[PDB]
Amino acid sequence: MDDIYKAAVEQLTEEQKNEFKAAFDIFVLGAEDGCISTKELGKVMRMLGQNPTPEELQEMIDEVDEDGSGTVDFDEFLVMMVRCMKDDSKGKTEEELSDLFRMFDKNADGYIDLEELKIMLQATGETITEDDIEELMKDGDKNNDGRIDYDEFLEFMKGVE
Ligand SMILES: [Ca+2]
Ligand SMILES: [Ca+2]
Ligand SMILES: [Ca+2]
Repeated sequence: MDDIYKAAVEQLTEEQKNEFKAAFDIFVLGAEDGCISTKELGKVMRMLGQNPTPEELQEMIDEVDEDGSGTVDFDEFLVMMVRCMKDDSKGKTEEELSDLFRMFDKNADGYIDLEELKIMLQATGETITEDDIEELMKDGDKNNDGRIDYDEFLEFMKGVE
């Protein structure tokens, strides 16, 4: 990978720059020149949704910083917001298909039934009839409990339609 930390920095968009300039201008509150030591960076972590300690950020600055002064800069800072993917609990593949569950379920009954499936068919431009709905729960259902569920739609989305 041609520079994984400097790539995002050197490749900054003008839209995210106007947002970092303000967020970065607050992290330097109390400092002298306009940077962040460790306690000032604690506010940067709280933004995502975490309250780490100022002692754990110090060891993280020497790995991102490229000078050796013991402080973060407008450049070494953006690097910290690049190594963390945009997903703390989510992931991919099996996590990307779970999104269909929302549009598939309507009242959180498990997944879809004879009345809920009518919405998943209307979203598709394909022509749907009454025989296509009764067939959806036929092979689409493995337990035949009356509706479907994430465990069933998992294989149903393996290229069936
Ligand atoms: Ca530095
Ligand atoms: Ca439902
Ligand atoms: Ca079932």
